[PDB]
Amino acid sequence: MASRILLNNGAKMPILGLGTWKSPPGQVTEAVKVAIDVGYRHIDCAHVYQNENEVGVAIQEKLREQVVKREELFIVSKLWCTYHEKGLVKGACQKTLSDLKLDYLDLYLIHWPTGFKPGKEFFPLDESGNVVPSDTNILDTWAAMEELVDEGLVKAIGISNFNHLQVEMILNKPGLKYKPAVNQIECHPYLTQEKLIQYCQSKGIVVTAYSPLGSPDRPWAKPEDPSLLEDPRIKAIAAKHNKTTAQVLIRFPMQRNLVVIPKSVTPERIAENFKVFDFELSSQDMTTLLSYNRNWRVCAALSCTSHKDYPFHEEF
Ligand SMILES: NC(=O)c1ccc[n+]([C@@H]2O[C@H](COP(=O)([O-])OP(=O)(O)OC[C@H]3O[C@@H](n4cnc5c(N)ncnc54)[C@H](OP(=O)(O)O)[C@@H]3O)[C@@H](O)[C@H]2O)c1
Ligand SMILES: O=C(O)COc1cc(F)ccc1C(=O)NCc1cccc([N+](=O)[O-])c1
Ligand SMILES: O=C(O)COc1cc(F)ccc1C(=O)NCc1cccc([N+](=O)[O-])c1
Repeated sequence: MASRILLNNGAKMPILGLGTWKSPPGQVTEAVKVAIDVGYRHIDCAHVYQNENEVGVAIQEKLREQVVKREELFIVSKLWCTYHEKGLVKGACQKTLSDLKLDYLDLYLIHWPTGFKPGKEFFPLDESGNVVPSDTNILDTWAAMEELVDEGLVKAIGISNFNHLQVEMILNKPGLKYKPAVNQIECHPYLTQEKLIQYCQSKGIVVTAYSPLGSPDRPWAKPEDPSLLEDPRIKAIAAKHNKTTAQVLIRFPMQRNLVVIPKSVTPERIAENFKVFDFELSSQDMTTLLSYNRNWRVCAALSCTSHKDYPFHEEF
């Protein structure tokens, strides 16, 4: 399969990237170095992950070593919720650029549609534990993102965790200058996202699947929870193809025309997870994997469920 997908800004994006949420700061530099050595050309980052400085050390060292050229890398980061204000967006992007030791990002996403009160705390709370919103709306934040393209800080802009009505709100924005290039959403066999994916693809927006292995290291995992990597039905498809369960879980979104960003800090898994370009799942395999949907969503925050822009009350 071709390694890159064409975005609606005219640039090509590698369909396989390395995730970095939860990658410890003392391990992520070597994880990213190994990833680049074994062929990864796309790294998914965020300020809220608190490890961009260490990701940046790896990127810079591989550029200095001339393992890769900057134009061959596709570096993604995200604007955190406490920076949705007009006057804060550029500085938030600049801090990410400084930490990653880059002069531009290939793609910068609104991380969540929910804006929060600015300040030091990433989740400002009231005394009952509700997140404290900011009055900013998704359209003014979008205008601020467009300015970053026009200032040369980012080559593409997009969104993450937007439901179809929130995507539509931007597409219908008066005076829209740049369409979102990407919507990055949770997607795996237990949360297959058909409706939102078809909506986005019909509008020319590329979808990136996050948590493709079900995020088994998420901090709120419970022992009894569903496990994609241990599902015997997925293991059987993997065995039939002489691949690992993770390799099937990564190839699955690729064949839906999605980008996919599995996370690992384990060098042998980083290399394993990249070995997915030389086998195909049949149409029957694909439909069988889709049949496992249970609307099982792993990534959301209870503190945000009354925010006016909370994305997951809508069906899709
Ligand atoms: N936009 C958003 O709101 C958002 C939300 C969630 C995630 N994301 C992005 O998506 C990335 C991926 O999602 P995620 O981190 O939630 O989880 P994930 O990629 O679904 O799963 C990561 C977990 O799978 C393990 N793993 C990786 N390869 C494996 C293999 N071959 N065999 C067995 N276990 C394997 C990792 O272990 P080891 O690391 O110990 O090897 C880790 O515990 C994130 O890191 C982040 O970049 C974005
Ligand atoms: O958001 C991510 O990329 C992964 O999840 C997190 C990563 C972090 F470093 C810290 C927190 C989270 C987390 O709780 N993420 C979930 C989340 C965030 C913001 C808004 C909402 N919401 O439901 O509106 C949900
Ligand atoms: O709520 C958070 O901040 C992170 O997510 C959890 C934290 C926990 F301590 C326990 C469970 C979760 C959890 O299930 N999170 C995923 C989730 C899916 C769908 C809806 C919600 N919600 O909060 O409305 C949350």
